[PDB]
Amino acid sequence: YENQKQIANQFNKAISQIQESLTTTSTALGKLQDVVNQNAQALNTLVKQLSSNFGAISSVLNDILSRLCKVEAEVQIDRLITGRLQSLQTYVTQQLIRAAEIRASANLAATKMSECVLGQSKRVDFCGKGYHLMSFPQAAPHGVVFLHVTYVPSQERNFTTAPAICHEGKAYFPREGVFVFNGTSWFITQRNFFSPQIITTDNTFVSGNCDVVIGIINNTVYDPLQP
Amino acid sequence: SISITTEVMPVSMAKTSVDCNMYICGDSTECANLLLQYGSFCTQLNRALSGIAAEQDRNTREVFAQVKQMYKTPTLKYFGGFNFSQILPDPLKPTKRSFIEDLLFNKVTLADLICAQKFNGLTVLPPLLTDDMIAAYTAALVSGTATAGWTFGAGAALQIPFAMQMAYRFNGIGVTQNVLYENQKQIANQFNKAISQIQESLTTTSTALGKLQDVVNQNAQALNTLVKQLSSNFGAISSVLNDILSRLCKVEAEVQIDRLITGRLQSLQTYVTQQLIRAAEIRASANLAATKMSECVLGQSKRVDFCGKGYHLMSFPQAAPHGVVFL
Amino acid sequence: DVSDFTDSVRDPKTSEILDISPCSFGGVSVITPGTNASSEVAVLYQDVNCTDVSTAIHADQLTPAWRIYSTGNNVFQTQAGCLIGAEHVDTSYECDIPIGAGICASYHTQKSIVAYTMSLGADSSIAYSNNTIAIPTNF
Ligand SMILES: *[C@@H]1O[C@H](CO)[C@@H](O)[C@H](O)[C@H]1NC(C)=O
Ligand SMILES: *[C@@H]1O[C@H](CO)[C@@H](O)[C@H](O)[C@H]1NC(C)=O
Ligand SMILES: *[C@@H]1O[C@H](CO)[C@@H](O)[C@H](O)[C@H]1NC(C)=O
Ligand SMILES: *[C@@H]1O[C@H](CO)[C@@H](O)[C@H](O)[C@H]1NC(C)=O
Ligand SMILES: *[C@@H]1O[C@H](CO)[C@@H](O)[C@H](O)[C@H]1NC(C)=O
Ligand SMILES: *[C@@H]1O[C@H](CO)[C@@H](O)[C@H](O)[C@H]1NC(C)=O
Ligand SMILES: *[C@@H]1O[C@H](CO)[C@@H](O)[C@H](O)[C@H]1NC(C)=O
Ligand SMILES: *[C@@H]1O[C@H](CO)[C@@H](O)[C@H](O)[C@H]1NC(C)=O
Repeated sequence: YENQKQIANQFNKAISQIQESLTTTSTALGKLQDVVNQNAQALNTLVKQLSSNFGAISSVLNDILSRLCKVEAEVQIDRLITGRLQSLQTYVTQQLIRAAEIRASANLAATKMSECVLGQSKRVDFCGKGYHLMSFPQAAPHGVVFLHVTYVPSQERNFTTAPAICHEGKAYFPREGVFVFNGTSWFITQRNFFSPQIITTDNTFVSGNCDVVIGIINNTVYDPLQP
Repeated sequence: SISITTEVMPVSMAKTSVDCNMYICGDSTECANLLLQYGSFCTQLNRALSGIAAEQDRNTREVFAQVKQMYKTPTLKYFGGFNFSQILPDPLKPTKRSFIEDLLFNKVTLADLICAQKFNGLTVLPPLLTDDMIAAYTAALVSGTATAGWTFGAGAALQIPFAMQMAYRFNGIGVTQNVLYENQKQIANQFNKAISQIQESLTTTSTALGKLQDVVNQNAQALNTLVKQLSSNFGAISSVLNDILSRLCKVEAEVQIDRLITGRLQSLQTYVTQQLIRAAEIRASANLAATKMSECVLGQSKRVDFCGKGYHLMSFPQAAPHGVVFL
Repeated sequence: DVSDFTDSVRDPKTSEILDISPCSFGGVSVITPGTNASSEVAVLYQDVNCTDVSTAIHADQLTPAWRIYSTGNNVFQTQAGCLIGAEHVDTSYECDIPIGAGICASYHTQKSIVAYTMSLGADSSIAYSNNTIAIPTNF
């Protein structure tokens, strides 16, 4: 809510960049053309294989029947029949294997649509690079295209940190966050973003004395009391 | 208690190519002429085998190459009582692998049998990524995990001390931060003890890497079966192609040669079909290995029994012959 | 042999023993930029030691166009085999045409085919200290 319009501008800018990248000629959709090419090559190979004679006198079935007798023509025809049968068997076996691979890809696409479009996922790199926020589906020829939006941290800074502090012989641990040293005093921040807060009793909890923790520093803890 | 458990997953298999003309008709001109009548059958197996080889290279690359910069191993292998020396390369020893990787590379044995394959057109091509490159990738991943934590997977690396990283990883499983800091040295001792037990178990002779030897054995058996099947006559007068051409006339010799041609063609077709099915299984295993590396080495997972028995804290990759080993 | 291929034969005159072996060795690979840009190629003889390549190919009985790919100043020896027709360079780039065993080839700069060792990635180093942290400030 502090910087909503900056996030909106970045969203619009990234949509425009995606549009610009898709507009120019590229090979980003190369996985979808390779399906089309392979099926076309297989069917053309079946058409081309009909010109083999398979050891017979000719590949034309009507020339073996025009100059041969029944006993001697059946022997020549059976070779062509066997060759074409085993060619067609090779085609159907290759199609079955390719169909299995396509089915595995479609199962992954279905679970990705279920877990990243209808919700938010905490699995790492399942739906893009960064922390997943939300995602959009688009249709493509024989396929789907997912647009994932992600939060990317940037502009890192160095700080001096401590595991705990103790005030009066009682160790204080942070609830969510880490203790940091800006250079003057000690604050508590969240990990992903830098927003320093004053050390207070509500965002820390007490556990034991400060003689067992390795690397504990001494400091003061504000309490919301003293009116 | 802190327990370290190992998981072995295959990634790739051997890439092979077959010369059709020298497998079927070895140095015979007449058999070459009769083989051209069977049009566009030998060019259909080379395409499949080339696809398999490219798939193997893609499997290895897109499992192991997951970081966009390479991290130098630190000079100090002791991060707050945790001893990382057994899973990182040793500067003084001139090998470019860790100690556990050296144990892993000795428990799988990769090897007139190869010469007969070579003489009949059966060739095995080397992998694109050598073992030193994979060792460099795993060393970079372990160094980035030890020095940066969970942040370098989702972007640039952010430095954090190791104790604070373990504190966050205890928060992730429902235990507060103080439990780590009260008894940090006990946890460090248990970590070192479990690493030593893993080392001791890998040292002795066992069959923990049995899933990786079975890939090697099956490919060797298939190639030896192709070599052995050349001695069948397939119903012809002889299995030697040069004895049918020494005592028969053209019309009666082509009939005998065509049976051998058909038998060898269908034998080679059986080989390529079996290779395609085995390649599909290897690809599924490599996809699982890639998602396990993504979700358990670059982060922390809350899925039950996805990355071991217990509540997951962190994980380390190691290279193995044609595979990966997760701790 | 086990493949029903005769390998040793006795001379009917001198009663000596002679070994017959195939006059075709293993695989030959051709590396090409593509016949839309130029017409030169590189040739890889895998699993052949390049000291004795001319024995394995019998280049004495080939065309003179085949002899210029048998020896020269462009001889390189990789773990795959012997590569002839490409110039070795010491810099490392991204892989374009994967030869194998860590060696890739490309068409660089008048242009020529070059062979190099593939680059794993950018080199970076982060310092480990036990009392400092890095926190993002923007996104
Ligand atoms: C943080 O400190 C380390 C060590 O002092 C230094 O190498 C690094 O460049 C610093 N980074 C920033 C952003 O100041
Ligand atoms: C923390 O230190 C930074 C160092 O530049 C300073 O700008 C900031 O004002 C400090 N915060 C305080 C004093 O509350
Ligand atoms: C950090 O390391 C330095 C040098 O090794 C040491 O003097 C210091 O006590 C350490 N701080 C800890 C462990 O909190
Ligand atoms: C913080 O101050 C107290 C004063 O009672 C001292 O006992 C303790 O050692 C100090 N902690 C340090 C210097 O880390
Ligand atoms: C780490 O372990 C090795 C043996 O695995 C040992 O030689 C070395 O001293 C250890 N490092 C320590 C105790 O700092
Ligand atoms: C001919 O064959 C005989 C074998 O009986 C052999 O001893 C002899 O050397 C051969 N050559 C001549 C020139 O006789
Ligand atoms: C080539 O031969 C030399 C010795 O003649 C040997 O050291 C080297 O390993 C051989 N190369 C290959 C690739 O076998
Ligand atoms: C983050 O960087 C952008 C650069 O476009 C800048 O406009 C913005 O103010 C920065 N964020 C903060 C909180 O300063």
